[PDB]
Amino acid sequence: AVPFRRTSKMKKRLRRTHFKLNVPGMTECPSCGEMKLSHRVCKAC
Amino acid sequence: QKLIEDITKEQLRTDLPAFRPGDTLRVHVKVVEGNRERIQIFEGVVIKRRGGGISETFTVRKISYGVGVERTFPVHTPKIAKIEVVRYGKVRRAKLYYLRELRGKAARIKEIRR
Amino acid sequence: SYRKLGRTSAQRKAMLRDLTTDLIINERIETTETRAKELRSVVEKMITLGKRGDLHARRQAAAYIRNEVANEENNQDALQKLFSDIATRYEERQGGYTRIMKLGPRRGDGAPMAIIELV
Amino acid sequence: MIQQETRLKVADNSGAREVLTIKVLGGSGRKTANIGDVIVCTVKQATPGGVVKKGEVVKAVIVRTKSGARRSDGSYISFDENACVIIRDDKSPRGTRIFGPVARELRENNFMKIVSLAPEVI
Amino acid sequence: TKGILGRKIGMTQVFAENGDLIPVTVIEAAPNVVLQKKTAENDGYEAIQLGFDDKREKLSNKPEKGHVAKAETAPKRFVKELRGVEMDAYEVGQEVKVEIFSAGEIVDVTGVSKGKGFQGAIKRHGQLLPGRMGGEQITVQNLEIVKVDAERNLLLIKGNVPGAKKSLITVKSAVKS
RNA sequence: UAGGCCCAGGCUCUGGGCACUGUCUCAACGAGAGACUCGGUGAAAUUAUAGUACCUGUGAAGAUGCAGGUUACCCGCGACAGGACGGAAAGA
RNA sequence: CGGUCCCUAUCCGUCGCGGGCGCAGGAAAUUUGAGAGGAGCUGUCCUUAGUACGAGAGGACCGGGAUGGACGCACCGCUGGUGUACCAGUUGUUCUGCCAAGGGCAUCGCUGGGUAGCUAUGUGCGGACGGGAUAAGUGCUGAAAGCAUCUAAGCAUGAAGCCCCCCUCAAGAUGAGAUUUCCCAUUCCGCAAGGAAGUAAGAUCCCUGAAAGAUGAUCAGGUUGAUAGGUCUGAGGUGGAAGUGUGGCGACACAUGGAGCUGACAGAUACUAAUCGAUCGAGGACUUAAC
Repeated sequence: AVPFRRTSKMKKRLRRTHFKLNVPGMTECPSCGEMKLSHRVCKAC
Repeated sequence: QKLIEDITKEQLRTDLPAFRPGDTLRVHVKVVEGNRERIQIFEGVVIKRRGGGISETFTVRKISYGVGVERTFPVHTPKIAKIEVVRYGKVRRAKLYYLRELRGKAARIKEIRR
Repeated sequence: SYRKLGRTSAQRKAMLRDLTTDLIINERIETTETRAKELRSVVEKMITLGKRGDLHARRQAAAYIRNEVANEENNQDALQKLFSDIATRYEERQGGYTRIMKLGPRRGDGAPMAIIELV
Repeated sequence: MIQQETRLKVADNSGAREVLTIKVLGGSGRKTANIGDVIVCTVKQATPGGVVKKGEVVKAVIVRTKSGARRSDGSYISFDENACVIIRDDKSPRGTRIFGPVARELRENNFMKIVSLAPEVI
Repeated sequence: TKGILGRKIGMTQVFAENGDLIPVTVIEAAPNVVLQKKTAENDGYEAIQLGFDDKREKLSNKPEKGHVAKAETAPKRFVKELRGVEMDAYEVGQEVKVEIFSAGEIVDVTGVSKGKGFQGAIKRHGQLLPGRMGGEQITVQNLEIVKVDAERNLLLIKGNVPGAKKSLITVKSAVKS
């Protein structure tokens, strides 16, 4: 259970390809123009 | 599950007395051993009444020659001619597993009559 | 089935009792999304008990509601409020006395927050 | 579910009061046995004036078991202890009387000789 | 070869004439309709495509409505296909009711077993690596039909059958025979 | 919370019998902590470079990297413990 | 010259599950099967038959017919197991001002039962019936060697070998297959090549969830709707609630009364929550031949 060798840059970058975030689901508030998460609340919107 | 009830309604029996775990029954089960259709009678104490519907089953316990015997039957079996209740027993429970270890006086305490 | 909410069998019961009493008192509560989702059922069952009004239902409710003060002006218990104020308000509804509105993530731990209120 | 080392009562006049199974006769991998089977037994307690002594290796048939036997009609039957009847060569008993009730499964095997001597077969 | 599609409902019991108790499984099968028949000269093999359990028009898309238009029925939720059947005696748009079978016939039943999730090696391949279990197609052969109810469209099959409740089940005549 | 009994000999040892049991035939379910997903924070041993399949041979020790063949779309997540020229070991 | 062990183990490998792109328009379903894996087992009894055979004693081969066992696959209708938000009894102490009734803690305090789900020790089913080419062998016919000869040429038979029949996976089978149905060929720049923008059929984000599940995934639904909770009515479980009345000096008993209570199960019911929205997604290359 000991790393036999260091990890190259290219393999590290390849492994980090699924490690990213998603754009949120946002809708605009009927009254106002604020943006909130869909199915979330904003009467103050 | 109403569908299953309609499916199975025609086999449900109606000539059945009302009995409770703790009562004494005298079942008339049919024996086809040497063909020669014969009635063998069982008499004992109702121990269990689990089930519900066509799957309802009851257990009867007796003592014969010093050995206690359990016989379990389906409620609606056609292998039963008729059931009559000999005695009514007052019991504080629904499953009577405790008296399968009692003997004699301690067990016959159940003979308390309502 | 039902959620365990990260507690043991007794802490879960205690937190549910506390939240039910708090919602009865304040008419509107802010808590996590899953706590509200689990609180909805118990609070509606107790509203159902209060809608009956007899002594048996009153004692069944009392065996679960906390001993707290609804408002100090009239020296009113939470149980008294349940059996006098809310049961009269919801005399025509058949179920569905609550509604959950989702707010968004908390800053401390990213937990999803929600408001649960009586309709 | 009688297994090796299971201690069973003996219910005939043979003189043995109690036995301990050595092995279960039948199949090749069969580990347990039920009502109506034949096993090899070692007598541990015996009466001093019987036909079988303490310690001999004999054969016996299972008559009663707390584990039940289910029948075709959906019914069941169960008893309070495990009982054996001492047997010899063919399916005949080494005793004149059998005490207690025996199962009706002893009938579908060809054991009528011991069935007829039972005070009541259920 | 003859078959029909339905869905499982549950298990129960049936006391027969001898008085014996027989575990049974209930399959509800409303009229199944032939949606297409593949010919050897056109498809390379011979089969009939069965449709079952129509659904709400919103739940269906336009290609599905078009495919079923020739048989003149509402779109069907489940569609399977049977090989080895007599290519005649079936027509596009006709109905295969639960009466193709009779009491006493021997049948095969195919379904998908209940999922079990990530199970261990001990429970998966009794000690051969651990992994996801269940949720695979299974066939139980030589099952006996107990009773056929035409009005409620029911088949009663002796024994057990793979699958959870209200899942799809195929009932074909026995292959081994 | 808090000792299993009885019959023995030898002064504690060897016994024997009983009771009792998941020790096992043979495991099943349930509870909690970790594992797993999300938000915050955030190390260490190790490390010639590396786009690092398998088989049969060859070969200064045992081939991923030599020859001949056979297989294989690109990138991950969770497991296993097969190789691990991992460490333990120890014979010697 | 064997043993161990210990990560979980970075790396290769093995198992399971996803994301991307490809498969000359864009989609939704149903499939063929190059290829791969699995299956392959036993014990008694009845018969032939007391038969052939065997001085007697003894005693078959083959073929059928039952009944078990082990193993494998499914499932909870039955017998059980568990079932920590179900029902009940009970000890100590403490609390809701008191009585009565209840709550907290003591391994879920302990004890008796038990719904759903998951389960085996429980139940159902399987390993069958057959076909094809053979190896070793046993053979027919026949030359060398005018004969004979398993063989040289030619024809048979032939085994728990093998291939099909049974079960499962399988078109990343880059050789990327087949069938049915739907949408149509829009607007801008760029002569051409080509590139952008709205869309069509269709999906996804998001949300309600479980027959699914580590997470993705899969499946049922999203206000012409029963997806989940609640309510109402039921199913099963426990088992005779509170209050009041009566009998008793009292612990308690009886009646009101199969009563009260009831998590995961069924049917009705839009009462509460699935609002509004946003994103993606074609315009079909060339050659030849038959038309």
